[PDB]
Amino acid sequence: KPIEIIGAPFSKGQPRGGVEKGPAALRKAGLVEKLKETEYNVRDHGDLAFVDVPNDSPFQIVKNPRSVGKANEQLAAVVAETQKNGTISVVLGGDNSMAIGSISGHARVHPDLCVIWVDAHTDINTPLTTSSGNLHGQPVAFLLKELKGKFPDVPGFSWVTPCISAKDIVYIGLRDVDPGEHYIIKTLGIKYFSMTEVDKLGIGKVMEETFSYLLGRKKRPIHLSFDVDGLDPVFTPATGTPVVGGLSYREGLYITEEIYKTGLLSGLDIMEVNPTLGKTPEEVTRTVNTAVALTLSCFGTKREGNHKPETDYL
Amino acid sequence: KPIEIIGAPFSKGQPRGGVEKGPAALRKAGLVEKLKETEYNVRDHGDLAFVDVPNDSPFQIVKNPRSVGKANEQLAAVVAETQKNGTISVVLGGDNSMAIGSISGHARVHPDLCVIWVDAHTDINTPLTTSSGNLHGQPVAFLLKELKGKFPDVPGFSWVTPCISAKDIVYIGLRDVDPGEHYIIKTLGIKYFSMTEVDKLGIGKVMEETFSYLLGRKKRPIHLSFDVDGLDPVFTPATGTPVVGGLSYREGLYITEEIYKTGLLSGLDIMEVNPTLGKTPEEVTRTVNTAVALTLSCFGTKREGNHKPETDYL
Amino acid sequence: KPIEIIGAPFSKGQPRGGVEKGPAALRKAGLVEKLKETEYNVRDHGDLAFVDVPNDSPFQIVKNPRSVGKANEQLAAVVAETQKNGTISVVLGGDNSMAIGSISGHARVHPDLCVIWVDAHTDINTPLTTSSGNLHGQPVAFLLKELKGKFPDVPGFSWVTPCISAKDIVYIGLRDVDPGEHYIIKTLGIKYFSMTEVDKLGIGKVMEETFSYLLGRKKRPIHLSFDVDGLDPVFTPATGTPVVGGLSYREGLYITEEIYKTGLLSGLDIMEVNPTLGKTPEEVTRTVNTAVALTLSCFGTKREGNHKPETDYL
Ligand SMILES: [Mn+2]
Ligand SMILES: [Mn+2]
Ligand SMILES: [Mn+2]
Repeated sequence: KPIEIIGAPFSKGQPRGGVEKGPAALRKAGLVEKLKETEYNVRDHGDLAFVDVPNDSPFQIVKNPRSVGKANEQLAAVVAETQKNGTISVVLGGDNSMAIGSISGHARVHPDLCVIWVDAHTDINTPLTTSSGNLHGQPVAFLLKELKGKFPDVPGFSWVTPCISAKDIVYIGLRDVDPGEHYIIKTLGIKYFSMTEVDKLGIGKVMEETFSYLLGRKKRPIHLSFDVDGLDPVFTPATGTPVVGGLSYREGLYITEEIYKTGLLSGLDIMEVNPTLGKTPEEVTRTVNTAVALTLSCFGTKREGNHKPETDYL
Repeated sequence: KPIEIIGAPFSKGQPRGGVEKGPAALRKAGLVEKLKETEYNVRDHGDLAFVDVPNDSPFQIVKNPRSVGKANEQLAAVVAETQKNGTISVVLGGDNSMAIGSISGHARVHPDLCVIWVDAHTDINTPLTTSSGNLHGQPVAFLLKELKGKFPDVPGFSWVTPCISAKDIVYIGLRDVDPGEHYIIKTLGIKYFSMTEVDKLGIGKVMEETFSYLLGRKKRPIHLSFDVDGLDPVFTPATGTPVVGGLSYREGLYITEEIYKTGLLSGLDIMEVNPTLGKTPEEVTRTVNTAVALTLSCFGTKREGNHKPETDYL
Repeated sequence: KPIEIIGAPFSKGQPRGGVEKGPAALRKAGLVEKLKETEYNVRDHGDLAFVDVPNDSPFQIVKNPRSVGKANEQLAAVVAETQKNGTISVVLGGDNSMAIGSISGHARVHPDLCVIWVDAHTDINTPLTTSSGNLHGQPVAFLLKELKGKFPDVPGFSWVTPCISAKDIVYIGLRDVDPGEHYIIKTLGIKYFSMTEVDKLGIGKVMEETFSYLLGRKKRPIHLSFDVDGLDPVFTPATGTPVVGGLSYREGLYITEEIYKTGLLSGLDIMEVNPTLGKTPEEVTRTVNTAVALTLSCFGTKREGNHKPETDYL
């Protein structure tokens, strides 16, 4: 199956900028080139051009509503289009807000998808529960069917229609959840593996169960949304909300490695890589590089080594 | 149950000072404030005033006997008093020597308690086996019943009466044990989980077994003595005896998270945080902060998130 | 059984030097002294004197053929000699090329030995598959019977005779394998435990299976070839090819600890410690020290503590 890289240089989902430079940093680290060398066809769609909506008045507490909604609508169109053509979409964020566009668009072509959310956060706050109107913490609230009508309509999101139910999303790496968000995941009965579960079961058992839970009765498309802050700050320091005690570089690669095994990866999001937040040039280099590794792992690169079939090396 | 923070700014249990500043650093990092925000009532008893015993002649090899004995006696009184009033005591050390006072005072009210000792060391040297008279390495030797009369009487400890048996203490994180101490833990048949066992079983199984061993037949009060050096020096660098290959920040939090689960925590010691040993300001900040996290974890803070009951967030 | 330390200050197996200083650094860190304090007799054979072969023309792509061959031949003689006298050989490299000499010499006396290869690389490239003639990446290619005659004769290795079969070597910590090398280990059906397997099973299960696979039917001599780059660069930074996501200090000691348990250790190689590659003096100190720890672990030092038998400490 061919791959379609799509850049989403957007940051209105959070206060300070920097995230819009994410895709540039990743491309500059030779993401696309390195991708080409695998058993997958690669096409770089380029970066979407986002327009700043004038006089974007804060909807109550929610900030930059119309811009984020506009951007997400434009993305969902592009995503759905490539998906329609039978390609796997790889979105380079950008902040978590863009996960609305990515998942939606993906759903229009594959309504039976499942989402595996690797993040240190749940990002399931609604316009009513947000302690800050920052939309990077609400993407999942806009997608859940069970949350339809549980919060007022936000200017710019009229086009969005809840495309997934609680029984279709699995969180991995949770370690910074708000009281409201915890009430939500508990009440709705969502399957999650926070750091304590990973500690208790080991990354192996976690993946073993997320799969039997999601791909139990019927094998369906997997949409992996990967927030770089799911790994410990010692690995991915250049992000907006780093939290200590995260997943290790090894754990991060084991996850993507098992995702490739299933052969059901349909959509991938590499979000939150903010190049201006790195304390030193090395910190940024470390962050960008680890993101690249995670992506390559998703598409065949294994740590035991690779090699072309039918070719004799001896 | 209410909480009673007690400061033990003592350091005579080891050569160089710095440890007496531990409680100041912890309070200064907002320990008490952060504690207040949980489902527990918090009362800060302040710092005990320790008097330096004049002409404290070294008892053979043991150094500062009368001072440490005096201090520990005073502490045990205070601990026992608060315990008597039905509160959970949280002692802020101070060096490991203060563990005598804390556990004793705790025992007077709850003689059926069990001690879980998270440390990189056993600290079970007796006056006869100590390679240095430093009392921070002998606390457990003064509490064990099976060691009663195995060593001469030390000036200042006449008030002490062995309160626990080998069958009531579990060590976690051992990785720097003296030949003598190893002979003692082996001969006495004490249950311990050194680093190799943690590697072999995983922190999960470790906790699972410490519990069935201790809380097997009857559920009793748990006294947690936590030496900051139980975690790797990359996490808690500001301490007297850091040893490489220790418990991770995640393993450290998993332990305390399981302790809270039992709902049997009755006494807690946060020892050995030495602010002057940090190579850089950041190193100290890291050490103090991780201690705070461990304490909050003991009292309800979970990594999956929290939230008040009866409150509707939607 | 007595121990015989043998120094192999050689570096012609790779481009830049530094590796020849490894044995000096290790001795200087008190390796031999610390060894003496265990339940093993220690004899330091000193460092072999290697002669530089004049006009060593590059055999096609392979560089420094006659020198490495000469060096390895001389080493094999010394190894075999001490082995012959019933002693355990401990070689201090030096780059991985010297693994040919060590293993061969060892086999002449114990032809039924098994090789446990802890490394981040397979080092199984043949003169035909090497992307660089550097011989530190080909040691295992010269020892495998299944690769006999699969590549031309290299000047200087006429004395070598394949001494092990694919069913006798187990790799641990693989994470930087060339396509050719992966074709080779796959086609030949070699047992390996790359980082993904370590992540999936835990170091415990890894050792549990390497043993039943190797020491299944008959207990035979174990030859442990330990490349310092098998551990994460945060532990052993001074080496030629560090790779992120390696084994931890704990995992490294757990392995050596289980090796001692079997009581079948017959030969040990501590390779690749390059003192000039350390970014700071501390980085070198860290590297050197961790190697020393690994060695001591192999010979009885346990993290739970040790103590002499028949001696009463109470
Ligand atoms: Mn996040
Ligand atoms: Mn300690
Ligand atoms: Mn290597």
